[PDB]
Amino acid sequence: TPEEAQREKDTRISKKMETMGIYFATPEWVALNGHRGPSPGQLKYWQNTREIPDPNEDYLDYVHAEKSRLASEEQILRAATSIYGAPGQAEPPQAFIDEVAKVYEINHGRGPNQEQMKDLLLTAMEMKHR
Amino acid sequence: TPEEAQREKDTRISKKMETMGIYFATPEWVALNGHRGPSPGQLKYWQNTREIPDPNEDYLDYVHAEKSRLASEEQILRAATSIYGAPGQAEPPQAFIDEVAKVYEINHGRGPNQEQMKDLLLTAMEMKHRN
Repeated sequence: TPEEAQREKDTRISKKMETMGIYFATPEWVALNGHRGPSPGQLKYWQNTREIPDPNEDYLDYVHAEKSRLASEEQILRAATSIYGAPGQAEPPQAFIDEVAKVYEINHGRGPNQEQMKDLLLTAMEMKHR
Repeated sequence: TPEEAQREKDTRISKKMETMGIYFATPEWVALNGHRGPSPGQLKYWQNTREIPDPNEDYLDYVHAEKSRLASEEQILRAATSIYGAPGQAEPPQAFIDEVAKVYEINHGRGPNQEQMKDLLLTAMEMKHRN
């Protein structure tokens, strides 16, 4: 039974891809990719663009591409807690967390540079006073 | 002493500046700015770079530029809840919120475009299917 067999193989590959954080790799997408997993080109494309990669083109321009630095609210929160330097290592105010996340947004998903760090430190020094 | 008067006028300008969310405009920075608030150029520089603007430069090259659209974690959360389409204003999983925030990070602080929206919708369909 090739229909149920390949359907189940697609669901197994897709499940293994989904647990790996590869969200676009649905069972349907795996089936359209030739019942096969995503290529490094498609994977890198999704990692750097968050656009669904076309299932049957291999994206040979993305195979050797640098993983785009992308930060999670959790990483932003950790960096904000470290920069704020709160007494008792406590979470900073949400306004400072928003400022740090906006800094990450300005840097295409990267952390603050040494000039943005002076701004974040001055903001912390002004917020812990107020 | 006119110096303490100037200090108090600086501190009042600084209070009005940060009540508005303009954080860099400390009393000290206002005093270094010529005892006045930030110019539109300085304010554009800080809004677009989050770097402290030099206190007496006019940053005109940023006057004729436009304000970068940034997003807060609250705006990210609202966009994630709207895109996920949860019944009853229910928070999406933190993985989907992280996906939306990473989309925002790719766009220099902007919202998702059409193709990133289709990706986020497919991701939502898979997260509601598995959960």
